[PDB]
Amino acid sequence: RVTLQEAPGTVPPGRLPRHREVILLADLVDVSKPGEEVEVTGIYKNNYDGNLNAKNGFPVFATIIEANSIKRREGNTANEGEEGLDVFSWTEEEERE
Amino acid sequence: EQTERVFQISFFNLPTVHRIRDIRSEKIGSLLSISGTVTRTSEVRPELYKASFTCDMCRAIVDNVEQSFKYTEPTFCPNPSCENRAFWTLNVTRSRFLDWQKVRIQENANEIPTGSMPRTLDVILRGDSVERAKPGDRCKFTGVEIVVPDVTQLGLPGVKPSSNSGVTGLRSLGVRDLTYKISFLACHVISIGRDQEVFLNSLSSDEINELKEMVKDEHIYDKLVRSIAPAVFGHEAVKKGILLQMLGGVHKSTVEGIKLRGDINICVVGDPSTSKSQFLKYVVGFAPRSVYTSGKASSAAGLTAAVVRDEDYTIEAGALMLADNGICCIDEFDKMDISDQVAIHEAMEQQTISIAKAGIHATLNARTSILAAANPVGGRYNRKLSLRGNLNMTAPIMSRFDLFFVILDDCNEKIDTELASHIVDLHMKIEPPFSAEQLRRYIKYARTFKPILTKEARSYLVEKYKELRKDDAQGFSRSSYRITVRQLESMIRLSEAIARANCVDEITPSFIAEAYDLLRQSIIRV
Amino acid sequence: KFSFGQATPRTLLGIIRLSQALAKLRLADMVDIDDVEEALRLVRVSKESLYQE
Amino acid sequence: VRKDPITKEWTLEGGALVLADKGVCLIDEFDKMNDQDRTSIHEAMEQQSISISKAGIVTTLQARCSIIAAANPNGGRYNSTLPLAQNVSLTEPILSRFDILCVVRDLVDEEADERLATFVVDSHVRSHPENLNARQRRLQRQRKKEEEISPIPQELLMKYIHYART
Amino acid sequence: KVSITDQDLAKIREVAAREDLYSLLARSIAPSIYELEDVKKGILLQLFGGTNKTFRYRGDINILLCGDPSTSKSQILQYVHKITPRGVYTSGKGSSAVGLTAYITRDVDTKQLVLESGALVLSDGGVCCIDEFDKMSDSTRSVLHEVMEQQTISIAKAGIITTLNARSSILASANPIGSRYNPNLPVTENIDLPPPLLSRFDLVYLVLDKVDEKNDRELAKHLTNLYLEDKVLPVEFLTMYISYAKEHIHPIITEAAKTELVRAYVGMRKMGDKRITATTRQLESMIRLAEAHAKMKLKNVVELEDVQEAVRLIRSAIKDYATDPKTGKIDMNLVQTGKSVIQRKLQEDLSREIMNVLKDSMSFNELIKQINEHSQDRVESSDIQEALSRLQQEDKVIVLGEGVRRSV
Ligand SMILES: Nc1ncnc2c1ncn2[C@@H]1O[C@H](COP(=O)(O)OP(=O)(O)OP(O)(O)=S)[C@@H](O)[C@H]1O
Ligand SMILES: [Mg+2]
Ligand SMILES: [Zn+2]
Repeated sequence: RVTLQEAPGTVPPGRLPRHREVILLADLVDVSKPGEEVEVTGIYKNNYDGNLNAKNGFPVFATIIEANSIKRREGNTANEGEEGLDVFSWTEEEERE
Repeated sequence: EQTERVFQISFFNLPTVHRIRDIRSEKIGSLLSISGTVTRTSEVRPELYKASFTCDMCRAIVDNVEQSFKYTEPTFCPNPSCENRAFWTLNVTRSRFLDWQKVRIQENANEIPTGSMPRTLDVILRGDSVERAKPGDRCKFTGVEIVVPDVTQLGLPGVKPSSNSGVTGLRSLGVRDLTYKISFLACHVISIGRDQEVFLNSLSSDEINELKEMVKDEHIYDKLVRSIAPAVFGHEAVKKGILLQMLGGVHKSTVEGIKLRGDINICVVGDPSTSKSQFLKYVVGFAPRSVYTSGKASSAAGLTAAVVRDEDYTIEAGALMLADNGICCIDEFDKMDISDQVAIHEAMEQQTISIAKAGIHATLNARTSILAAANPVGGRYNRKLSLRGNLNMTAPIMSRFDLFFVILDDCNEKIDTELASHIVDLHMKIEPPFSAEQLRRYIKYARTFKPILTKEARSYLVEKYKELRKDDAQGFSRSSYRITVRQLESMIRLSEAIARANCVDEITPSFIAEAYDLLRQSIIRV
Repeated sequence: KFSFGQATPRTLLGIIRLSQALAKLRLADMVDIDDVEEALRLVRVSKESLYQE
Repeated sequence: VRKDPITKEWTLEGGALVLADKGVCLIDEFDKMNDQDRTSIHEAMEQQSISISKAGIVTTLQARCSIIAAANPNGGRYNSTLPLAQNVSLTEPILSRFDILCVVRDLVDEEADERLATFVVDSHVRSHPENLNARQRRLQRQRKKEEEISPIPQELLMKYIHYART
Repeated sequence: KVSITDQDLAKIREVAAREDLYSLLARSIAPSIYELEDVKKGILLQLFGGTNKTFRYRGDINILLCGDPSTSKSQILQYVHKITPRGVYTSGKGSSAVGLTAYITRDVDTKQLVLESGALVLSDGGVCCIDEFDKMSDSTRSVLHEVMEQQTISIAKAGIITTLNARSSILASANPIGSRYNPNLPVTENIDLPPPLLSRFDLVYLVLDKVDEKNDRELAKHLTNLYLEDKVLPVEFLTMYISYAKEHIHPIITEAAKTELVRAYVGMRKMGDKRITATTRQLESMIRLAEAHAKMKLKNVVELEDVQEAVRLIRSAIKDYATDPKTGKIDMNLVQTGKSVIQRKLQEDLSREIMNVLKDSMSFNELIKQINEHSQDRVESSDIQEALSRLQQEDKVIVLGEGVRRSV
């Protein structure tokens, strides 16, 4: 269960950053080191918890992202327009070239 | 795929506006217009609105179960063969959810009686009115005022009651008491404190006429220069520089990913009696997304950024960041120390602030144009020395400033007469050829232009840069000191800004000659 | 020589309160020349103590 | 090291030289960092391992970084008449780590100035935002612009470098 | 609570029609304090202030009370605080009662992010009487710069970004360094306050208690009157008369006043014109004192007489807080001309010295050896390295770290 936080680059200046918890299931664990910046594709589900309802006093639910893929964008923030989960991954034709 | 539409009636423009102090429990269930300064906003969580349960056996669907402050669920199954009094499985897909945000507003500063602490309130925002009240902004909420019970006492499937006058005796309560808390429920909130075609289509025809008169004008450039900061007498060169600053250049990005700066930085160095702070105040009060700050470093966060431990680390936004995509009017640029100047060397050229302090590491964005105002060393400007001598700034930071404007209060008996007549004249009442609201739309229209360099413009630009470097050559080894390739990029930026002033999409060699004059006048100061 | 002396309104208030205390020790309304002479002598001696040796 | 706010014990978290492990760490304005901050990369730049023994946490992290640092000579201008040690505030222990030390001089040559100005103006024209569907037409335009200056495409250069490294 | 009227309007007309209204108000400001005639006058004008012109123009009076430590520097502060409707007495050094600046606090109870306003804000229209202005921290000195310049306090902390309207009046009173104020030394060298902060005050009165038996006899007799006291003046009517004048009266400046003012400024400047006497900030402040004097007496028109009254006040203040050959730049800059000549001589002496030496280089100690010994008198050491900074900027000499230093 990795905890995404809004990137300081995309946070509006002077505002507090929002954050959502992200569940990494099998084969996705240990793929995002702490402090790195990543792009998470996944289902945006919500589950009911009594603690949140008690705290806020309204029938409010807690949301969470079940990650389906992760691409790290830390250290390649100028690499927009590229395709794939790994910009540096090469196909067989690329290796032949 | 029918999608039921839930409506939200919004009432606004109430005859009277209440306040946090004027809250009374006798107004519960009534429309108010509470106004206060927001200090904290929660996340946009989805709250259950119209639940739809499916019982665990016989799969019967209980639907449109209205929800109270609790997690109320149906008690009985419509099918007369299902045994279910506490067992259901909510259908999340079928249920209807609503955006829910809780803002923590407080009393306005001017409404707080002396000594008394401000009174706070918790205002619930639902639907489209979510995220419309940012912290710090004074908003004028309006909606029903309700009272929120303690749902812990009411009993919840996942928690237990936790330990001022609480009533009791309810069937669902038993022996525990119930306490109530007043909380506003806002239905409408307002704060009280781009291609060319896209911009044009968003402008009314009457404004389109005024803009058409400007763009077709012959002396539009000089009129704009004279219309910048009308309350300041003289200083046409500084007015022109400030005008070119707002237009800016083109923030180009090359194929290799390297970003080329498009913002123009000005430094108005002048004697202590001059009108530097007036220019800075006009710019901060006119240009959108602009801030005013001094070199005294008021806040703990510097001009750029800082990390503060929470009793984890978080980033405090500095002055150079709050003015992103705008103008950062820095005052007293000399007062801020040399150990502070090294922080903005990157923020003024690469336009990013890179922080790696402790567990936090980010490359923050500062796409700002700096309008500094530095007093010369020794208080009064000394014309016997070059601009380098009169300023404590070093070469790396002095080369990042596009324009240097030197303004002096020469002891002229006549000039003081016009100055005094002007200041006293203003305090008594300046006729600008373009009013502020009228000029703002012209600047917005001109910013949509992205001028390009013609073929002869490139040759003229290269020749002018060669002349600049030839005239700046110093030393036996011919080592340029004041003029680097940053000056060539500065000529390009000023040419683009000038072409935007004339609202022309092509850069002519006349514009490059004018930009060369603007740079030359800032370095021939000997 | 040391500037820690320039008699100040506060020295007058201290003199008045010292004289009041001295009379307060000796019956009532004893504040006369006899009391103020002792009070000023004490004040001057204390000032001279700062200039000892 | 930090005290974990939830479990309340000391835990170790990496910094720039760990987030850049088996990569590159870029230090702009090298000469302007504090000396007691600049000396902290002596071990990780030669031994390539960060040794931490604070708050009862005795461990040696691994940081196989490759520092690329941009400096600035004393006084803002590189004085060619003085040795290297007299132009920088850095000392021998940190100057010996750098395998290649490139000295950049900003001289005045009319031919060189002309060529550099021509290149810069051409690059500014090329990078202008106003310069068979949308996607592959845009890709074709990007390749057309790239082929002018870079003999090998950048999107292939990154993969080439990664393949050679790994 | 154990703790506006037509007749009130008649009383206002009665007091306003009095010829001696100005002196009467001056006396009523600080009845228990003797002398200090002009200080009470300036404080009275501060209570009214200039017209709040809109279209930003301050339209307010900022007064600093310097001089050697003065009990009145505090007594008259409490008096004016009691007199002014709004505002709050605050100590700059301590700031125990009020923090003097708006900062976010966690109120503990519910641990919420409550924003509490400082002393500056909440005193709009009122006078925020500062005390111990010299010993206040640098961080709050920057806040004072912002409030007197920008008129608003902007906060960006804990996700809250906002600007708070201050619109306050500053009446500070700072004790000097050392045992007592030294009249011979300039005000900057005695008060320990940055020149930009000192130049922001319209009227800065140097309240001194210099020794002389002639004045001391009368002062001590008046003091003994106070001792014997305890064992016409509108004492309280003025605290609402000021509000009535602030609301009902909106002074407007006329053309004769315009000509008189322009003339006054040009005259002040020419008094000395190489040096630089007055500045446009002082011109705008005079525009403020004349407006305040018209606001008082309930005439709502800035007639000619108020102009030279304010000019006299400004000229007396300048003659007080500036040196004997009144400069008007030492207050705006620690480096005075009689000081600036020292650096301009040292820089060239250093240039020529290093030149004749190469005829090569040395660290700081050797440079001191040939400067303070025989080149001139025993001058201060840091001035030499300060002029070395100007020489570095001119690129005449190069400093090789902590040690030697040569010329290119
Ligand atoms: N050309 C001018 N036109 C209008 N007002 C001027 C002009 N020159 C000076 N002033 C006035 O002079 C006063 C002081 O100018 P400022 O803009 O405050 O400069 P400054 O901030 O005082 O300079 P320093 O070095 O920070 S003290 C203001 O009231 C200005 O309106
Ligand atoms: Mg200023
Ligand atoms: Zn059922």
